[PDB]
Amino acid sequence: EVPTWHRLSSYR
Amino acid sequence: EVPTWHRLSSYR
Amino acid sequence: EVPTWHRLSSYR
Amino acid sequence: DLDLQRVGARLAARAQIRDIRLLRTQAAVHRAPKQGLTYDLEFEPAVDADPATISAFVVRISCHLRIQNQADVATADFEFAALFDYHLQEGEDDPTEEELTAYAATTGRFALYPYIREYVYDLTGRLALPPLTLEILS
Amino acid sequence: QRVGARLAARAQIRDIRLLRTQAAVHRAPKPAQGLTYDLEFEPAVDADPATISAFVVRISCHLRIQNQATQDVATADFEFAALFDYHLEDDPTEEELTAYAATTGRFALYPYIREYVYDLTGRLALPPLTLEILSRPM
Amino acid sequence: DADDLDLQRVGARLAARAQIRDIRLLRTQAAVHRAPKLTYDLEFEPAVDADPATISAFVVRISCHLRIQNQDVATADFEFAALFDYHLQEGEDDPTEEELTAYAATTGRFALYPYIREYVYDLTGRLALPPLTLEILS
Amino acid sequence: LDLQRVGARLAARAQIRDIRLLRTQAAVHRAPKPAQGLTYDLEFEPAVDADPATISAFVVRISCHLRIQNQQDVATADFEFAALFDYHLGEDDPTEEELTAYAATTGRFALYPYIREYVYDLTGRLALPPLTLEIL
Ligand SMILES: [Ca+2]
Ligand SMILES: [Ca+2]
Ligand SMILES: [Ca+2]
Repeated sequence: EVPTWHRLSSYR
Repeated sequence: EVPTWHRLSSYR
Repeated sequence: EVPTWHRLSSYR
Repeated sequence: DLDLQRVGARLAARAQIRDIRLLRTQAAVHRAPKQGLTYDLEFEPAVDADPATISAFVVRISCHLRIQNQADVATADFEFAALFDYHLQEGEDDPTEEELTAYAATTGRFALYPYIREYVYDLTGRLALPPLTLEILS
Repeated sequence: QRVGARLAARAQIRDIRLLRTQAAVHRAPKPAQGLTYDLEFEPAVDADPATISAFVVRISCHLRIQNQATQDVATADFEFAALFDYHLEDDPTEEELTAYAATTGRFALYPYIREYVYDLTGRLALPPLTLEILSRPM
Repeated sequence: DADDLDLQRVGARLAARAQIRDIRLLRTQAAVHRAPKLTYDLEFEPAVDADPATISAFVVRISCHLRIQNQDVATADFEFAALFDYHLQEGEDDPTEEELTAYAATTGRFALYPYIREYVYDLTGRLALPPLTLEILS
Repeated sequence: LDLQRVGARLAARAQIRDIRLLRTQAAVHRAPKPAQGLTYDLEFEPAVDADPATISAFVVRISCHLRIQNQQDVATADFEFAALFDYHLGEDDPTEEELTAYAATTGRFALYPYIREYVYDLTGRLALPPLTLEIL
């Protein structure tokens, strides 16, 4: 696995 | 009109 | 020994 | 102290802290810390409540901090809010303005003070001063 | 409260530090499945009142962040310390030190613990965990 | 965008001789105005302090203005500084304003950005807003 | 110079997406005497996680070992940062040489400022004078 991630945000 | 707020959380 | 630690400065 | 404590004591029994937030802050470092340091912290309490419509209230503490050399190095002006819920017994009358202000000066203050301490310590460290740990609230 | 009132009138807070920390993210969080946490605290006091009139309150913490519905997403073990001294008249006893640590000590340190959890979880790229504001009897 | 690699050529002489000593917050102001139910805009303004005929050292400052809105909620105005030292060999000339301003816009900016990002994160938390984590600069 | 060249084809097509701390371990073992000079040793090692046949993205990890002493350790820390890069490609996959090359050069360089801010923050929390790591 390439240990990627996604960070959650309430912003745009 | 009390300036209350709610902090959002992803945790239970 | 009590594990104290000390700064150069202090506000006392 | 004890007389305000008296007056806000029914509130101490019915109320519980829900949350805190910083409402505003302003700070600058003016001059280098040299000798030993000292500080001055003045506070003013306020309370926002509407007991006829909601059984929660907000305690606000405004603060003026001055840091100095023992013989101004830095100043900060900031305000914290703490939100409280209260729960009356059936038939109990609403808190009055005087219970609310008394509580805000005493238990409100006491609840907030350790958070104020952590904020001040963080802010002073960031400004690259010796981190300040506020004295115990007597 | 009573057991530590005597030391509470004579003790002054001096500083706070992190002693140690260890943490790791093990897996992706899943808020939508349900994300939760466990936080165990262990208080301790270090003193030797016949030789020095200073003591240290330590709180050891174990944080476990978990996916529900019960898989571990991250874990941390860290410990904060608070340094106090006092001006005596009879030396404080182990009971007095323990009660003071359990009350003033614990509640002084709690905001630093909460800020650290918030900072760490942000750095690990987890949803930021903001601990609850802990109530204290006035 | 792409004008940045020219600035790396113009600051390279100084970049080869400069060394970072310290970073600090110089000032901050911030307030929450209205409820979060978000977007943001963040403006930077670099600046350099030097006087390369008294001292062989200079300071890179970056002033930040942050605005948060619902699709204003909160505003912040703060400045960070980094302190650099340099050493000139037997012949060398002093850095000019062009080399100082180019090093500031590149090495200075990239060195400061993590601190700004962390301050933003901490500040939105203390204001009880959804925590804002800025994107990584390329 | 050399690795800059080997990494440049990947460097021209890759963009940084995010940086995070993966793990940390640190302790203050002996309080520093106030204002007596502190020295540091930082060891880093880059590693790269990639599977170009499956995913056109990779993670650069820099692991760090930090020793602080008085001018016998005062404090130590062991931690690892990750940088997530995304790339766009009849061009070939990047080879393990282009990736390792990028990781020890551009990857290290993009991570280093964040390593500096973490060390500053962490040394300050340990009640040490905050350390500002030297320029890379
Ligand atoms: Ca209520
Ligand atoms: Ca110089
Ligand atoms: Ca891709």
